[PDB]
Amino acid sequence: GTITSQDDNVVVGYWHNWCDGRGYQGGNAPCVELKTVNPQYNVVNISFMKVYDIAEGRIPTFKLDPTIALSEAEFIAQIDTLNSQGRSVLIALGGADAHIELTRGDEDALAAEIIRLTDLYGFDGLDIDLQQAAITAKDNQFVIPAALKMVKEHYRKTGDNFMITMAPEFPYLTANGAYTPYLTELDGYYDFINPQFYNQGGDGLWIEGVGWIAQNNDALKEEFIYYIADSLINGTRNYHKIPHDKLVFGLPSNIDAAATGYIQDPQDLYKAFDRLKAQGQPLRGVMTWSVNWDMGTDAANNSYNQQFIKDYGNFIHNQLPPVTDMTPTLSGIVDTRVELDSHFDPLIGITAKDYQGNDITADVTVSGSVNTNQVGDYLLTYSVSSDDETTNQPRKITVYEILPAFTGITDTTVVIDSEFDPMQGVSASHPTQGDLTANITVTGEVDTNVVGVYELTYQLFYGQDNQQNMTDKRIVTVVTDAVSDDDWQVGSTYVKDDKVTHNGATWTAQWWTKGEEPGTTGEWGVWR
Ligand SMILES: [Cl-]
Ligand code: NA
Ligand code: NA
Ligand code: NA
Ligand code: NA
Repeated sequence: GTITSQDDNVVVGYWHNWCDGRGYQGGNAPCVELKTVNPQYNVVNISFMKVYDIAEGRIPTFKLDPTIALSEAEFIAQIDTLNSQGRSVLIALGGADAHIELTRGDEDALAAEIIRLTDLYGFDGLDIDLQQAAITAKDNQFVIPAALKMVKEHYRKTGDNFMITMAPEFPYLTANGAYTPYLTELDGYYDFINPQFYNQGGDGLWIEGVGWIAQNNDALKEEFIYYIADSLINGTRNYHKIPHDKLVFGLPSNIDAAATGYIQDPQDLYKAFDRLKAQGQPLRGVMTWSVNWDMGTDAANNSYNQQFIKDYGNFIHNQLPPVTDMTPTLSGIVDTRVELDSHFDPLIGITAKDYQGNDITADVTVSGSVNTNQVGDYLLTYSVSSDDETTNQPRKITVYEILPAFTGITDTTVVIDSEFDPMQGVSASHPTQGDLTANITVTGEVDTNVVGVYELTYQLFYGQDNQQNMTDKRIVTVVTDAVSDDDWQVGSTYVKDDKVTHNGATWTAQWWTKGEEPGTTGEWGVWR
């Protein structure tokens, strides 16, 4: 069949390329033929395209498991049957332990293999379902988007909309999280994102004024669904913006299909979706891991018997078609600190795209101004308009200054009659003003002919017109080279006629003494 895309809401279901998967609660997921998958699953994702053996090279591929009892030809025929029904069949790239480690330059070959598989099997697009190390391994974050743009354009040439979807685990969707390059590079190229709102335990989000809402909290499931989706569709609460017309809510089919995240009470989903629609932002659908689990059995060998599609199929299909959020994006805007008197260019590193991913960087405008000749905060606002929408974002620019530093202002002792240069070994520096040694003055003098302590005060003048300054002090002590009688010590024993130095004087012992301090023994005591 032909490349078949979905114009309206989706119920996405993954399809296992394996048999008898073991459940989180001891159930079993049989392999199933594509032709048995409920019609209401209008997007079916073949799981998974991956590296099977490092020995085959770095480019991942898809190898049907023959034990599903479909030949290559029958598999192709079943996909053609789904397409004849207006249903889409994607290839899901990634999954657990996918072992994808692409290197820069691999994008041509990955694009070529995506095309080969798409043309052979009749796939309608590709789901990015990178997990764990694969999300960030080697150059995957560059290679995968680069390849997918090429694919998309290859099929656009023939009037075909090759679908691109992604299935990020939700915690990675924070504004500077690991999925950022995929979401940003492919803005305009992707049809929808179906994050996984499951298998993340106690992860969740903080709602100011309300509290913490966790993905595993079954008492607050309506709130979880509402708030995480509200945050995504508006780019609030530290999440990257995914437009509501492109947000599909990914869920476990049942308690065997995932560790956590199953919706106990479907009413929580209906009401959360209803609230989103009530604020003018209906979502695009739901997604499940998986059709095999929906058709599986529990530990007691009782059949799940399609409960997930029973609960959600009609709810999601019985909705109006999506209304495109055409707001544009700005990228690269980050608060920035700049050194006093450095050059600042408000446009560098900043870009913009329309809702279709076209570059509209030239249409960016900036209000506000930075004066790098004056420390302080400067607030800029960037704006861009396209498609009768406008996006605005602030940027704070802080101009700062670092203090210069002295070196060599160290207290020192020099010998009588030595030559002393107060500037020897003294310098100053500043990161931008450079060598400031010539801007140091010295207050005070040292007289090395005279024993004593000499204070020097160093001042540095700097900046524009040398109107800033800083100061430091140094003590230079001049000591004689004359030999003196030895210093008195409290525990020493001295003999009549022994001489010692103490408190600036020379004293001679008049008789035997230990522990008597010279100068303290009066007019007629032992030291004179
Ligand atoms: Cl499984
Ligand atoms: Na097709
Ligand atoms: Na509840
Ligand atoms: Na999954
Ligand atoms: Na000092």
